[PDB]
Amino acid sequence: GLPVMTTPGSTQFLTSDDFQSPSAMPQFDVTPEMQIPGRVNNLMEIAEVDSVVPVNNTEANVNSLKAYQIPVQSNSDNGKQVFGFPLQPGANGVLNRTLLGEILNYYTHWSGSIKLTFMFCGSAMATGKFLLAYSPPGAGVPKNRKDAMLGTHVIWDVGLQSSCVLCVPWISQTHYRYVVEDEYTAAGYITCWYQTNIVVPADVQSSCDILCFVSACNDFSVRMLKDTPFIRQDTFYQ
Amino acid sequence: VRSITLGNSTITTQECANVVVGYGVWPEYLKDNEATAEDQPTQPDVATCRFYTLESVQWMKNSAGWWWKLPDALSQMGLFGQNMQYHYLGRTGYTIHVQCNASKFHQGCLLVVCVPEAEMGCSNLNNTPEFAELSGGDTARMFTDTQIGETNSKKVQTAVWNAGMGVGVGNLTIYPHQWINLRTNNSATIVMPYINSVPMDNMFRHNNLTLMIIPFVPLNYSEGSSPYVPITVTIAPMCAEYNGLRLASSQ
Amino acid sequence: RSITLGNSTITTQECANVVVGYGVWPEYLKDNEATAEDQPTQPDVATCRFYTLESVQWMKNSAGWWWKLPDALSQMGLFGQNMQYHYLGRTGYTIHVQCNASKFHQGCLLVVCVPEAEMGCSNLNNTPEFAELSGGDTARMFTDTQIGETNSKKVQTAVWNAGMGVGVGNLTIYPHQWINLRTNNSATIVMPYINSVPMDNMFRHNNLTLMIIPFVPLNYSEGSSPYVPITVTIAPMCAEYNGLRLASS
Amino acid sequence: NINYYKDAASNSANRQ
Amino acid sequence: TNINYYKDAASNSANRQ
Amino acid sequence: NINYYKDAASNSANR
Amino acid sequence: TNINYYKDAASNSANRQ
Amino acid sequence: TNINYYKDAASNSANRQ
Amino acid sequence: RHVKNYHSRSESSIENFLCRAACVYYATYTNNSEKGYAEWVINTRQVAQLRRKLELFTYLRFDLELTFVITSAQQPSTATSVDAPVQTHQIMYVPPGGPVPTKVTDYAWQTSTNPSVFWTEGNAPPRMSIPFISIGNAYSCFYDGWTQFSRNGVYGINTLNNMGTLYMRHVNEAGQGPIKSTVRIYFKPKHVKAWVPRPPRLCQYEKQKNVNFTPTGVTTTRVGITTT
Amino acid sequence: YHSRSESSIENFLCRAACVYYATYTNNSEKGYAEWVINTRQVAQLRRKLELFTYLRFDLELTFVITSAQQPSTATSVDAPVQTHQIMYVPPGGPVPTKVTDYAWQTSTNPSVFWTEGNAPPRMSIPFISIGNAYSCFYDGWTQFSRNGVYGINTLNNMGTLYMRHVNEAGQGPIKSTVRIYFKPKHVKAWVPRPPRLCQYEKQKNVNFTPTGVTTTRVGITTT
Ligand SMILES: CCCCCCCCCCCCCC(=O)O
Repeated sequence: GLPVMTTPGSTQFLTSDDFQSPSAMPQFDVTPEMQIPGRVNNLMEIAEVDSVVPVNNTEANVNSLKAYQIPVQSNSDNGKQVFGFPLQPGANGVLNRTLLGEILNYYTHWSGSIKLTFMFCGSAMATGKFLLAYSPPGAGVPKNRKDAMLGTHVIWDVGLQSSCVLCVPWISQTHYRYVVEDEYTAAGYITCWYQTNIVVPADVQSSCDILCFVSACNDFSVRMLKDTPFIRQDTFYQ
Repeated sequence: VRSITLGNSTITTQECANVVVGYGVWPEYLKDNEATAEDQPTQPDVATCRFYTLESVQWMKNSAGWWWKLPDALSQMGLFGQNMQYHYLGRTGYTIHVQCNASKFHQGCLLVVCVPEAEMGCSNLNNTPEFAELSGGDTARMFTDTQIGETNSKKVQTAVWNAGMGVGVGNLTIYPHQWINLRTNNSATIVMPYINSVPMDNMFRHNNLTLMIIPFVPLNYSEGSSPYVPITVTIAPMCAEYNGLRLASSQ
Repeated sequence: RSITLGNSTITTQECANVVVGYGVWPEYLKDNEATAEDQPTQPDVATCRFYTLESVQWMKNSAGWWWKLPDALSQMGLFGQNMQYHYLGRTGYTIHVQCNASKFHQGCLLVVCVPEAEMGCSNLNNTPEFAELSGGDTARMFTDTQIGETNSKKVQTAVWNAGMGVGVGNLTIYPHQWINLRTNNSATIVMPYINSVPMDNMFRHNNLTLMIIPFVPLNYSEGSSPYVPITVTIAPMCAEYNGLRLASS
Repeated sequence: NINYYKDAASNSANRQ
Repeated sequence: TNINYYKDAASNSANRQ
Repeated sequence: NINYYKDAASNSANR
Repeated sequence: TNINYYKDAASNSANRQ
Repeated sequence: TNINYYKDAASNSANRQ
Repeated sequence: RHVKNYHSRSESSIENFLCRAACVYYATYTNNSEKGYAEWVINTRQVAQLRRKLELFTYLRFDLELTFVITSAQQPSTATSVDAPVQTHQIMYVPPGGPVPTKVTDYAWQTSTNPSVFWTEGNAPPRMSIPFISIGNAYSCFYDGWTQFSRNGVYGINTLNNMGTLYMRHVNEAGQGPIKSTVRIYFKPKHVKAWVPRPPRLCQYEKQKNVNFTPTGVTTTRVGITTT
Repeated sequence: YHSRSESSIENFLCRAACVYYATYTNNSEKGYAEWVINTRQVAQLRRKLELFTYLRFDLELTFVITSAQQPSTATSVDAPVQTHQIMYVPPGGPVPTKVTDYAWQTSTNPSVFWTEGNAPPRMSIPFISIGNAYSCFYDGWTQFSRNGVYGINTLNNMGTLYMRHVNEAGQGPIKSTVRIYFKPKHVKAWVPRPPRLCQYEKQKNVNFTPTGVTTTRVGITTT
C-alpha cells in the first residue's frame, strides 16, 4: 500500500492534455506505411505557398473571378492610385481568406514578413511602371504617390518583367501581432500607384489586369491555436 | 529549344519553361516493399507511356474553365485504355502539357492545376452528380460562370469561384500548377506522380487526379487580331503498371 | 564636469553625482533583442543633444510640475522630425533640472523620472484628455486642491497622491534626486529606455514622465530676490528610429 | 521517456 | 517497462508478446 | 520487494 | 528529489529552490 | 523509504527511528 | 538590419494542430424503454470544426485517443421519492459485420470479443487509445470515385468509410424514476501524418457523406479597392 | 542574520488568488457564463502585481466550482451528478451564443471537463504575451491620434472564458458558481513602483478618489 496524495486537477479531462491511454485493440497489426507524395509536416508549409488575393472585393466581383482581377489602364493622369488595402492578413477581407489568412484564423498571434507577388496579365506589347509601397502605421493611408514615396516601396517596370515581388518586412513594436483587428497591433497600408502610364501600341488593348498572390516568408510563425470563425454549424450534418 | 520524348512522341516546350514536378516526386515504378498484389504486373513502356493529345477547346472572352478526370480521360486512348480495360488494378503518373499560343496583341491568363482526389459536389444537395456529368472522355467538361439551380437533380455545381469543390478558387495553387500568361507563356508542363492512399487502384472506379484549366484573367484582343484561340491538352502516362489480368470491361 | 553631448554642454561642475536610472546606461538596441527588420536611423549628434524646455517659476504656493517626455521633445528639432517620420523609436535621456537661489533662500524639490506614469481622472467614468496629460514644452501643473469630479476628463492633480493614486512620499523608488537650495543647484538623471517591448511609437506612448514636486516650499526674507525659475534641459541618448514613412501630426 | 503500455498507439504525441 | 507487483504469477498481465 | 513503513507489522504476509 | 513529468516548462513547480 | 516530496522540512515525516 | 529572433514554429506542426480533443458526435439514451440504447456509426464528417481541420489534407494517418463525457439528467416522473442509485454505463464497439444489439438486454452486450468500456458516473471520463485501423496505407479524406465498378451506385468518401458502430446503454436496472443520459464522443489524433494539402473549406458543409455545397462568396466584401 | 527567502517575488506572488467568479443556471439557453480575462477586477492580486510596472510569468489556474439547488415545485428532485465545461476563447475565435452552440465542440479551443465531487481542476499556462513582459501600466492610448482609449485596456486582449453545464438537468433547477484562481509561477518583475494608496475604483483604469497620505494622530509628540 504505497502512500499517495491526490493533487488538484485529478479526474480532469483537459482537451489539450497529452497522457498515455490503454489501447482497446491490443496487438493490432497496422497496415504498413507507404511513401505518399506531398507529406506536410507544418501548416507553415501551406502558408508559404502563393495564393491569389481577392483585391477587388467589390460586392459584385466577389462572386466571380473578377474578385482576383486588379484593373489597370492607360490613363491621362500622372499618379493615380491602383489599389490600397491594410496589412491585416488575418482580419481584413482582402487577405483573411487567402491560404495564409485561412491558416492564420486558426491561430491568435502572428509574426513575420509577407511576399506580395504581382503578375501583369496584359498584352505582350504593353509597358508601364508602378510604385508598390508599404507604409507602416502611425500616419494615414498615403493619399498621393508622393506620400507613399517616403515608405518602403518598389518601382516595378512591366516591360522587363511580368512578375514582381514586394517583400513586406516585419516592422512592429512587438514580437507578434494579433490575428484579430487591434489598433495596438497595427500593421500599415499597402498601396499601388502609377509610376509611368501604361503605354500600348495601336490595335492592342489599353486596359489590362493584374493578379496578386500572398505568401509567408521564411521568418513567419503562428501561436495560440484556436478555432476558425469561418465554419458554422446548427445541427449535426447527416 | 528542348525535346521531351516519350516513346513515339516528342514535345517542343520553349527552353526556359519550368516543368513543375508535382509534389517534388518524379513518377517511379512500385517497390516490392510497398506492394501486395502477388501477380506480376504488365509494364507496356513505349506503347503506354506516350503523349496522347486530347480534344482541344476554344478559349473565348467569357470562358469560365474546363476540367478532365485523368484515368477517365485516357480511357479511350490506345493501348493505355486497352490495358486499363483488361486489368483490375492500375497505377500511373502523368506528364501533362497544356499548349496555348496567341500573339503579342492578345492577353489572358490560365491557371493549369492538377487536383488529386477532386471529389465534386452536386446542385441538389440530396444527390451526388452522375457519371456522365463528372466524366468526359477526352471531352472536357466545362465550369460555369453562374450557379446551377437546385433543379437538375444530378449535375455538378460548376460555379467557377468555388471550383465545384466548395473551396476558394483562388486557393487551388496548393495543388501542383502553372500559369499560362499569354504575355509571356506558350505552354505549361506538369509531371504528376502517383498520388493515392493505396499502392494500386482500379482505373475506372476512381479518378485519382483531375486537371483544371481556369482563365483567371479573361482573353481580350483588338479588332483584327485572330479571335479563335484554342487550348490543346496532351497527357502522357508515365511508369504505368497493371495487375490482375482478366476479361475486359464494358465500362 | 562638462557633459557635452553634441552641440551642447552643461556646466553642472558640481563635481558631484549623476543618478544613472536603474543602474543602466542608455545603449542601442542589440540584434539579439530586436524585432523590426528594416535598418534603423541613428541621427546621433543631430538628435542626441540638449533641448531646453520652457522655464517655470517656483512660487511659495507651487504644488509641482510634470512633463511627458516624448511629448516634451516632440516639437524640438530633428528629434521631433524623426519622431514624426518614423513608426518606431527608442531613446534614453539625460535630464538636467537647473534651479539656483541664494544662501538666504530655502526650499527643496523632488525630481523624479516615473516610467509609465499612468494618471487618473477626476471623473471616475472617463480617462483624461490628451491635452490634460500632455503639455509639450508647457509643463502641466500639479494642484494644491482636489480637482472636481464634474470636470469631466481632467487629471486628478492633487499632489499628495501624485495623480496616480499612491503616496507622493513613496515616489523615491523611481530614479530621482533632490534639489535642496541649501546644498544643491541642479539635478542630473541619466534614464535608460524602460519598456516591455524593444521599440514603441513615440506619440502613442509616453514611456516616462518627469515630475518636479517641492516637498519643502520656497521661502525668503524681505529683500531677497523673489523670482526663482526652474529650467529643464533634456537630451536624447542613443536614439533609434525604424519604419520610415510619411509624417504624422 | 517511459511508456507504461505494450502497444505503441498508447504512447503520447510526438511533439519532441 | 513492466514490473510485476504481486507474489503470485496468476496476478500478472497477459502474455501478449 | 521494498517495504515503505518503519514498523514490521506493516509488512505483507511472509510468503 | 523532484522530477518534472510534463513536456512544457510552464507545468513545472515554482522557483522556490 | 529514503525520500521526501516537499521542499520544506516541516512537511517530512516524524523522527521515529 | 541584422535580427536574431528565432520564433519557433513548433505550435504549427501537424501534430499540435490536430492533437486536441474534439466533440465529433453525441447521442442520447433513456432508462424508460427496452430499446432505449443509443447507437452511432463512426464518421468524422458530422462535426464541422474537426472535419475542416482534417479536410485541409487529402490523406491522413494517425492513432486516436477516445475520451467519453457521459452526462445524465433526471427526467420528469409521476411517482414519489426518486432515490436514484449510482448509474453505470456501457459503451460497446461493434466492428463491421458483428452482431448488433436489438434491445437493451441483447446477448451482444456480453462483448466476449467486441471491445467495450464499463464506466460508473461521477469518476474521471473514460479514455482509450486505438491504432491506425485502416485497410489502406492512409486514411482517405476525399475520394473522386464510386463504390461500384459500373460507375454507378455511390460516389464519394462514403464508399471508404466503414468504421463500425458504437452502442451505448445503461447497465443499471430500471428504477422508480426515469433517467436520460447524453454521451459525447471526443476524438484526439495522436502520432499524426498528413499528405497532399488542399484549400480549406469555404462554403458551409451540407451533408456528412459528400462534398455537396451551396456556393458562397470568395471572401467578405469592401466598398472599393482603395477602401481602407 | 536571518534569511529573506519568503520575501522573494516568487513566494510573494506564487499563492493562489480568486481573480473572478460568476454564476450560471441549467435552465434557459443563456445558461452559460462568460468573463473577459483581466487581473484588475480583484483588489488584492491587483495591488500585489501593481507593486511592479512590468511582469513576466507562467500561470496556475485552479477552478472552485460549487452548485446549489434552486427553488422547485416538483414532488421529488434527485438530480444526478453535474458535469461542467470551461472553454477558453482566444481573441478572434468563435464565441458560444447559447448553451448548445457548435463552439462548445472545442476542436481547437482548449477546455476542461470536470465532474462535481472531485479535486478542483487545475491548468498551467505559459507566458502568453506579445511583448517581452506583461505590462501592468500603460501611459498611452490605443489610437495613434492620441485618442480613443487611454490605459491598460489597449493592451489587455487575452480572450474570454466561458462556462456551462454539460448535464441536461430537467426536474430541479441548479445554479452553479465558478471561482477562478490565479497563481503566477516562474515570475520576473521589473521597475518597482509605489504601493497603491487610494482604493481601486475601476478595473480598466487608474482612476482614483484622493485620500490622505496616512492615518492621523494629534501632535508630532503624540505617542
Ligand atoms: C472501444 C473502442 C472503439 C473505438 C473504435 C473507433 C475507430 C474509429 C477510428 C477513426 C478513423 C478516422 C478516419 C478519418 O476520418 O480519417
